[PDB]
Amino acid sequence: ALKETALSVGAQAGLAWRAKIIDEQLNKQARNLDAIYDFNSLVLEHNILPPVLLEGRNTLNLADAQSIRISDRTYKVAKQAHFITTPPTWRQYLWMDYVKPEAPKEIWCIYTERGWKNGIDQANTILEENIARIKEDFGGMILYRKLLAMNMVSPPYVSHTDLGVTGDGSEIHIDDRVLRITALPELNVNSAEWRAAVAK
Amino acid sequence: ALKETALSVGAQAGLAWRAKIIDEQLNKQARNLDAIYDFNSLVLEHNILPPVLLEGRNTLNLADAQSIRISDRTYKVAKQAHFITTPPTWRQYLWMDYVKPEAPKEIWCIYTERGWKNGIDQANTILEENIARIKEDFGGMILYRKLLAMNMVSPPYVSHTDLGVTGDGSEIHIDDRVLRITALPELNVNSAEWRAAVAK
Amino acid sequence: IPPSANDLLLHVLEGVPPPGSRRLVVSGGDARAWLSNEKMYVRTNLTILSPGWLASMTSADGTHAYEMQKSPVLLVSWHGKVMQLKVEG
Amino acid sequence: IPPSANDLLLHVLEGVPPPGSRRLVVSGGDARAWLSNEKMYVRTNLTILSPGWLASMTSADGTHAYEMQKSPVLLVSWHGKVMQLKVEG
Amino acid sequence: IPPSANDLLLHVLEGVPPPGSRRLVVSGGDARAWLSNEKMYVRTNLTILSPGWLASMTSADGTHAYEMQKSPVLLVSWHGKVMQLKVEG
Amino acid sequence: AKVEKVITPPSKDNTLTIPNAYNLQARASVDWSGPIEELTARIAKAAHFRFRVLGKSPSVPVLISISTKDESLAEILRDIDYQAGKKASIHVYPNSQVVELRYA
Amino acid sequence: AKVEKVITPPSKDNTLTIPNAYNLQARASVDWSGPIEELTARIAKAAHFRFRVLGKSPSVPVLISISTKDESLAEILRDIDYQAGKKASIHVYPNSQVVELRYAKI
Amino acid sequence: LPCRVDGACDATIIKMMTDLNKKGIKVASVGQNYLISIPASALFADQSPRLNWASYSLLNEIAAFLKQFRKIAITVTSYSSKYVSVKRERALTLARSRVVSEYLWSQGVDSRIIFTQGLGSDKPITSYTLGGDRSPNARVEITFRRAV
Amino acid sequence: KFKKPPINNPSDDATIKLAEAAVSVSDSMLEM
Repeated sequence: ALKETALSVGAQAGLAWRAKIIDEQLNKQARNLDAIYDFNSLVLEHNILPPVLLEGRNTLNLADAQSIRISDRTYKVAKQAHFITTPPTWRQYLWMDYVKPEAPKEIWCIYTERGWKNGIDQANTILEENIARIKEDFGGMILYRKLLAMNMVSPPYVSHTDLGVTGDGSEIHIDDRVLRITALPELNVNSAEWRAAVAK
Repeated sequence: ALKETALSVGAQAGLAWRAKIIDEQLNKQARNLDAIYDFNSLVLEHNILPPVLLEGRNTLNLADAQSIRISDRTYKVAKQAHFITTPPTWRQYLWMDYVKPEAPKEIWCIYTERGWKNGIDQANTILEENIARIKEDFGGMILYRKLLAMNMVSPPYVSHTDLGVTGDGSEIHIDDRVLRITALPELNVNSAEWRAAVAK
Repeated sequence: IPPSANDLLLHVLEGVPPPGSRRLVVSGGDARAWLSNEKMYVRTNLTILSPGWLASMTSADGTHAYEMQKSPVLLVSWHGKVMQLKVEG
Repeated sequence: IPPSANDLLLHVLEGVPPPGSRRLVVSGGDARAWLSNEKMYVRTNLTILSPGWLASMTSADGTHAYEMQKSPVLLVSWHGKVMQLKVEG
Repeated sequence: IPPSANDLLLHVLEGVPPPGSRRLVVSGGDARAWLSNEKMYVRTNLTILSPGWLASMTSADGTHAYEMQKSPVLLVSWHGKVMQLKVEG
Repeated sequence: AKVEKVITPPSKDNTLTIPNAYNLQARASVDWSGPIEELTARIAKAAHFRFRVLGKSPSVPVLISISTKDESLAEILRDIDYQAGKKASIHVYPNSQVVELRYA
Repeated sequence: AKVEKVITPPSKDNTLTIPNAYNLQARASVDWSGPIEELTARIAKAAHFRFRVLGKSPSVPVLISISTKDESLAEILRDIDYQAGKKASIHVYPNSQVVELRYAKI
Repeated sequence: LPCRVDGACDATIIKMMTDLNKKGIKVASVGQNYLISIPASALFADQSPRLNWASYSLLNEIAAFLKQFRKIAITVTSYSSKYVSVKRERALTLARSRVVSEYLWSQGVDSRIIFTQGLGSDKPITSYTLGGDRSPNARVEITFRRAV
Repeated sequence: KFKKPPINNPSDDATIKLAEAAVSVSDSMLEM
C-alpha cells in the first residue's frame, strides 16, 4: 500500500535515473557505435536497404510423440529489401528515452531504493533488448549479402524508367526518373546453382 | 493562471513594442528597400505584372519503398501575368502593423518580461516570413523574365482592340481602347526551341 | 505512377511556409520547419540524417526542402560533425 | 505433416523476444526467457535437461532456442555439473 | 466588354461627392475622398501609388479621380518625395 | 568494399580528353538543363568552332544538366561526354577546329 | 569478408587510378561523417589541387564517414573511394593539379 | 537549457594570449583566423624530431586553448633552417610536424581534420640566418579559423 | 589589451536578414 507506493516511487526514479545514465554513455561512444554500424556499407545501389535474413539450425519441432520434424538448417527472409531514403543509424534503436519525474516512513525510504534498483535493472534489460534488436537487423542484412554472395538469394531486380521534360505550361519537370523495384530479393530454391566457397 | 496572464501581459507588449521598432527601421531604409525592389523594372509593356516562376531541383519524392520519382529540375508558374495598375511596393509586404495596447507579483514582473521577449521574437519571425514572401515574389518574376529569355516560357500575347468615338447624345467617349490579354505566359514544352546561353 | 514531389516543396524551397502551417519552433539550428498536415516541411541547407523525408528537394543553390515525417528530434550532419536538433510543436 | 519448427524460434534464436511477450525473470543464470502464449521460449547456450521443448533450435554458433512448456524451475547441465534455475512469471 | 469607367468618376472629377457618399476624413493632404459603396472615389492632383484603382480618371487639367478600393492608408508621390496619408472612415 | 569495388584503368576510361586548342582554352559560365545538342552548338560558336553532328537525335532527347559559374569549356565538354555516355559522344578535332556530336 | 573475397578474386587495385605525388604525400588525420564533396574539396584545397566533378550528384547524398589518424592523402582518397564504392569515384590527374569526382550515372 | 558559453570564457582566452606572448610564443589573432608561431628550439632538440620533457606543459596548454573554439580543420606546418639535404629538412620538418600533430590529436582535438606538413625553411620569414636551430626559421606554426 | 579592428555600429537582426535577402536576390541579378 504505502508499501507499494514507496516501491513505485522508487520504480520510475531508478528507471529514469538509469535512462539518463545510459543515454550519456550512448553519447560518448556514439562514434564507436556507428563505427561498428556503418549501414551505408550494407546498403545497395539504388539505396535499397537490404532485407534481414535469418539463420536456422536443427529446427526440431517434435510435433508429438509420434512424429518429429527437423531441418538441419533454415532461412527466414524478414523485412524485404526496399528503397530507403536516409540509411539507419543506431540512435533510432538505442537512444533510450529519458524523461524526468520528481512527482510524488522507513518503508518509504527502503522501498524507494528497492524500486530504484528495480527501475535500474529493468531499464538494463530494456537496453539489452535494444541491442539485440540492432544485432538481428545488422546480421540480417549481412546474411542477405551473404546468400546473395552464395547465390542463395536473388538481387533486387528493378526497372528505372525515365521521362524527359514532363509537365505543362504552369508546371514542368525537366527530367523525371521513376524507379520501381520489379523483383524483390528472395531465397532461390534450386540449390544446384548455389555458390559454395571453400576458404584457405 | 496569474502566471499565464503575466505571460500574456508581456506577450502582446513585447510583440507590439517590436512592431513599432521594425516599423521605424523599415522607414529609414525605405529608400534602400525599393532601391532593391524596383518592380517597374520588372513590369511589362502594358504594365502587365509578370508571373512568379518557381525553381526545382532533385525533386525526389519516394512514393514508397518500391518506387521513387524524381525530377532533376522543375518549374512552377504561380500567379499568372496580369494587368496591374499601380506596381507593387514593399510596404505592401513589409510594413508591419503597429497598434499600441496598454490594457491590463514577482511572477507578474518576470512573466511580463518573458512574454516581452516572446512577442519580440515571434514578431521577428513574422518579419522574416514577410521578407521571404517578398523574395519569392521578386525572384519569381525574375524567373519569368528568365525563361522568357530562355524561350522556356511564352509572352503574354494580347489583343488591344480600339474603338473610336463611342457613346450617345448624353455620353460620349472619344477614344475607347479595350485591351484583352489573349494568351497568358506559360512554360513551353517543346524544349527544342529553347535558348541556352553560354556565358564568358 | 508516383507523384513527382510536393509542389509545396517548391514553396518551402524558399522561406514561405505552406498555406495553413504551424511554425515549428526550431531550437539549436538554422533550419526552419512547418507543420503542414502531420508532415513537417523543413527548409535547410544542412544535411538531413535521421528521419528521412517523403520528398526531398533542393533549390538551385542547394537549399533543401524535405517533406518529412514528424520528428521531435532532428539529425543533420553539419560538417562531418553531426547535430541533434530539438523542435517544439 | 508436422510443422518445421517455430519461426519464432528464429526470432528468439537471437535476443529478440517474440512479439507480445513477457520477460520471464530469470534468476541464477544467463538464459533469457519469454512467455509468449503459455509457452516460454528460452534462449540459452546451456543444455536444457528437465522439461523438454516442443521445438528446439540452435543457431549457427550453438545458441539454442527452445519452445518450451511452462516451467517455474529449469534444468540445464552446465559443465557436467547440473544447475537448477528459478524463473519468475 | 469592359465598362468604360465610372461616370461617377466624372462627378468626382470635380469636387462633388457621388450621390450617397460619406466624406472620408482625409488627414495630411489635399485629396478628398468619399466612400461610395466600399469604393472610395478620391479626387486629387497627386500621384496615387500604393493601392491602385479600379478606374482612373483625370480631368482636362490633370485632376485625377480614382475609383479606388478601400484603404485606410494612401500613398502618393508628391514631388519625387513620397507621402503616406491617413484616412478616417 | 575493396573486393566488390570494380573500377576502370585510366588507360581504358574511354572518356574525352582535353583537346588543348587555345580557342578551347577559356573559362565560361553555364547553368542549364536539357538537350545536349543546342549547348554544343552554342559552345562551339563560343569557342569559334564549327559544330557538326553525326547520328540521329532520338525522340526522347538526350538530356543533361550543367551548373557551373566559372569553368573552362573543355571540361564542360568532358562532363558533357560523360553525361552523354552510351547514347552519344563528343569528338573534338582542334586541327580542323570542329566539335562533333556522335549519336549511337 | 572472407567468404566474399574468396567467392570473388579481386582483380585490380585503385592505386593505378590514384597514384601518389609529391605534395600528395602530405599527411592528414580525419574524422568525418558528412557528405563527400565538402570533404574532397577540403582535401584538394590543402593539396593545392583544382577539384572538379563529372556527372550530377544524386538527390540522396552519398555520405561517408572516414576516421583515421596520421595518414597520407593518396590513400586517404583510396579509402574514400572505397567507402564510396560504386556510388562515387575519384580520379586524380597529378600531371595537372586536379582531383576529379565522377558520380554514378543513375 | 542551451548554452550561453560553450564551456569557455573569453577572459580565460585572453589570459592565455597575454601570458603566452609574455612567454613569447606568438599568437596571431587575425580577421577570423588564428595562428600560433612557435620557435622549434624550445620544443625539438637540434635537428631532431624529438621533443623534450617540460615542453609538454606548454604543449598541453596549447591544446587547452584549442578547446576554446568550435573549429573544423587545423593545419600544422613546421620549418627548419637548412641543414644538410633538402630531402632531410623536408623530412625533419615533416616528422616534427607529424609528431606534435600526433600528440595533440591524441590530446584534445576538436578539429575534424588535421593537415600536417613542414618544409626546410623554404619560405624563411627572416633571412637573418644566425645559424641552424637557433634560427626563428626553425619553427612550427599552427593555423585554424575559429568556426562561427 | 587587445582589439580586433572594425568596431562598427550595433546592427540588428531585422536589417540583417534584410541584407541576406538583398544579396541573394542581388547576385541573382548579376547572373541573370
